[PDB]
Amino acid sequence: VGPPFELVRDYCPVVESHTGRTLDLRIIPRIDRGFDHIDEEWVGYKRNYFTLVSTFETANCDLDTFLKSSFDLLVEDSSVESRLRVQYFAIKIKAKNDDDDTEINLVQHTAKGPQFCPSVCPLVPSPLPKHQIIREASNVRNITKTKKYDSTFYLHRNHVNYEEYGVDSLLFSYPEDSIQKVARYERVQFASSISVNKHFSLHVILGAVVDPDTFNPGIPYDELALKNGSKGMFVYLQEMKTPPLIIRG
Repeated sequence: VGPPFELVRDYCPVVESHTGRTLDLRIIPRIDRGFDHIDEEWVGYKRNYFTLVSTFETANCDLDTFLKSSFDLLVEDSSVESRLRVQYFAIKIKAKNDDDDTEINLVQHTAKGPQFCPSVCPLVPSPLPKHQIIREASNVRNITKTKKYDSTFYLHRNHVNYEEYGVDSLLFSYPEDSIQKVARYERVQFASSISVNKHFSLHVILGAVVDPDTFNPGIPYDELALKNGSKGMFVYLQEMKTPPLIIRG
């Protein structure tokens, strides 16, 4: 189903703040629409949308554990081993011009009115729904208000007994109550380039959002807007990509 992904790099190690154990992190991507497999190669078309869905899993940790515990980012520059408290995990989407080896812009639509840059999606570990389910959901509005899909795509913090958690539980750090279990980017396309068959590449990045008002370290990270409207950090953790995609007219 769609172009395959491969691991690019594992960046910053994440450790359960209490035990010091590394958290096993695994990005589970999948393009559910947009490319054709033409003789040992994947083909896309500039004037065609594509769907990229993804989730991540924690090999050595179940959901409940993930929500009750705390996690730190091991920041070991040269000598001192500091620690950045993770506020929440999230996935970001990106494209790349494989010929130039530089980054390309991605854009999304809805019908085709307003155009916007894809967003950073907060997530919670989870199995990636099969291609069918994804497609179905692509036609279900207000998934949250649906017994059928809700549980599969979201987690409602406001539905859990707060008494069974701790003041520093990861759960209370997430942006909002409605937390996605699967990032869903549909009607996505490569941004209109300046008047140039190119070779593009799609990437999925897993990051830890840290709020600097709790301690900058020199490590791979993107500037992010915190709900509290201030400078936040999206620190890479893992990254996967697709083989060079052939896009034509």
